[PDB]
Amino acid sequence: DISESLRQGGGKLNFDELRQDLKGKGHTDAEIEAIFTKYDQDGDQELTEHEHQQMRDDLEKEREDLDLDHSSL
Repeated sequence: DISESLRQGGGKLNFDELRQDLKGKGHTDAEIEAIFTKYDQDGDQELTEHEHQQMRDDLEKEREDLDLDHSSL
């Protein structure tokens, strides 16, 4: 979605499919694997249609207040 390849370029975001968008980016996949864990919208990356149905990236919008305590984890 940030760049436009094809389905990944505008549609759904996946780890392995994210590569489609940024194919050639990264040295090792583990580096990308590391970043998605905290910084992906759902912290998943390999997501199909959930993100797509929103049409708008809800990650960018920090509408909800991230509290200190979030109950468990």
